[PDB]
Amino acid sequence: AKLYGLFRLPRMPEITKYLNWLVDPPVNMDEYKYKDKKREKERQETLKNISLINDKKKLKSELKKKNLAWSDKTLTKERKLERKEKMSLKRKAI
RNA sequence: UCCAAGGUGAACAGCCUCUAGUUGAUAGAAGAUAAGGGAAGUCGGUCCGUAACUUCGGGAUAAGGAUUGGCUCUAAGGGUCGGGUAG
Repeated sequence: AKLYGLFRLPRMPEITKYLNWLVDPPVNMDEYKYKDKKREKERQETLKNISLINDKKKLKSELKKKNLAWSDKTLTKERKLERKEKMSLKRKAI
């Protein structure tokens, strides 16, 4: 990454598992200008639509959750585990 | 010789009911258990607590909460248009 001049490790399975900001004072992407007129307005439009695309991805994630292998059973198991763990989280302290 | 509902049984079975048929058969009155001994007899004694898993399609392309951008060569990857200074 230092060879290529990058200042942030791209999100990869390899980076997360086998190994962020290379430049210690981080730089925000909001003030980073594309310098190309046609794509600058597209970037600003996408920035103004951050919450909408985030919610689209959230709904996609929920629908993927409900379509996984025996999802209702998984939610049931999460319910049981959460109840038991949150009961022990106070029963041990008391 | 023909037709042939459902539920439990969760082992053909048995039990109960739906549709449909019966109330026929003179009427009234008034096997089980057992203390102690133990053959002394006789011919002859499916349901409560775990964990991993686990079904169909569509998807190709390394993943699928995150900052997605993802190899080399190899047919096509919607159409079109547009290039300077001087005489």
